[PDB]
Order: sequence, then C-alpha cells, then structure tokens
Amino acid sequence: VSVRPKVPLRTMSYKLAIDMSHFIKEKGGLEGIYYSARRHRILDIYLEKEEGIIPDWQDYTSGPGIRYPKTFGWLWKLVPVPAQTSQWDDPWGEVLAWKFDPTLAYTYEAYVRYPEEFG
Amino acid sequence: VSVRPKVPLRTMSYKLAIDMSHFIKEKGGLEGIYYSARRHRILDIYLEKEEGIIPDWQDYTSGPGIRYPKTFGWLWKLVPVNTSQWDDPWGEVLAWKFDPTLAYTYEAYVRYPEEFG
Amino acid sequence: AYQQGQNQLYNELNL
Amino acid sequence: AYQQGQNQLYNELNLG
Repeated sequence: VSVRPKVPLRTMSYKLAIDMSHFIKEKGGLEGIYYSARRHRILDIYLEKEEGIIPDWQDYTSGPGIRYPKTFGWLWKLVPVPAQTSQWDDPWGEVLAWKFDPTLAYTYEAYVRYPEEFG
Repeated sequence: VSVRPKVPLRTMSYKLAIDMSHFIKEKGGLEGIYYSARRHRILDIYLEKEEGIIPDWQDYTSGPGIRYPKTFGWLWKLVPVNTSQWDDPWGEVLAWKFDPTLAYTYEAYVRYPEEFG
Repeated sequence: AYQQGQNQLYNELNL
Repeated sequence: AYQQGQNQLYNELNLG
C-alpha cells in the first residue's frame, strides 16, 4: 500500500459531526457494533488520522441505558442489547452497541434528558 | 458605588452560554427590551466586564423576521414587534425574547446554514 | 465616572 | 506496520 499523508487538524463542529455521521454510516461502520472503551478510542484515532478531527468530541452521557452524544450533530448513540470481565467493559455492566439516529440532529437529547451532566 | 474588580477573560462555551442566559433571564433583563445595534454592544460589554466573556459570541442571523442566535446555548432571540443609525437595516423593530427551546434546537443553523462558514 | 456610566447603559437592558 | 496496525483496529468498527 501507500502511506496516507497527514491531514491538517480541525475541531469537530455541528455540521462536521453531521457530515462525519452520514459519511461513516454510508461506509458501513459502527451500526450494530459492540461498543467498548477500547473501540471508543479506535473511533477517536480514525477521525483524527483520516479526517484530521481533534479527539475531544466523543463524549457520552454516563448511563445507564441509552448513552447519548454530548456533541450535538453526532448522530451515533449507544444502546444496550458477560462470562469473564474485561477492563474495557462498561461500568454499568451493560453491553452497548452503536446505533445511528438522524433524530439526534434536531434534538440535543443529551441535555434534554440529563442536564446535570453539563458542568 | 465603589469601583469593582476585573474579570478573567474567557470564551463563551455552550454551558457558559446556557448559564449566562438563565442568569440574565432570572434577573429580569433583556426580555421585551427593544433591540438596536447600540444596545447590542452594551450586552457585549456587560458579559465581558461582569463575567469576563470575550465579545465574539453575540452573533445573530441577518433577517428579516426572527433573528436566531449563531452561538448554540444562547437562549435569547430577536423578534419583530407589531430614524436612527443604530436602527435595523431591514427596517424592522426588534425586541429580545427568551426561548428555552434554543437549548436543544439549533434553529439558527437549521434555518439559515448559509450564514455559517 | 467610568464604572458609573456603565450602569446607565446596563439599565437600558434592565440589568 | 503503523498504518497496517491502525487499519486492523479500524476493521473492528468495519472501516478501511
């Protein structure tokens, strides 16, 4: 293969989050994929190395239950669906999975439901 | 009164915007007050001298009609009612109005995305 | 007179 | 090796 050149860094915005949301979806990523703190970071790297996005956007509501994005415009939430425990596992012991939701574009569900997790 | 201290500058974040919106709201300020290019700056100075907010946040949509906040978190919009060089170019009488919806709805960007670069 | 005329402006905003 | 390593990681999210 050929070494992919560095991409100039930029901070994720509302539109950028929208774009990246659809872009990733259209490629067949994330949807129905088991989330982990480890894979959480794999998502940070991806958008950083391939799209130059600063890794400070991917924040989720603490839980339990559905974890909503704390970046408005990011249309990917976490939804609950375990033998030996992994240190990358969810603190609520819930198995989570990425799920696309365009609704997340028109309502800041995170703030609406858990206003206390802001500050 | 006595001279009051300086406030450490800082850019207006979302949470900071939400907090400043309510704070002012509960004070009884802005609501129903007639808007002008002049009184617009007064507010810039207020949150800067009283809260240390850097005056680069108060940006609305051009108009006409309702002018929505370009900074997500700010819960105050400009609405038409019913000459000066601080007057509205669209020749519209504007007044401040608190909108809680603006905490989870980016009205400004969903209506006039072209005003964003 | 500075931080006094500022209060004059603030009042126009009912602040 | 560095690029191939990251691509291995991406595959877990079904990317690359």
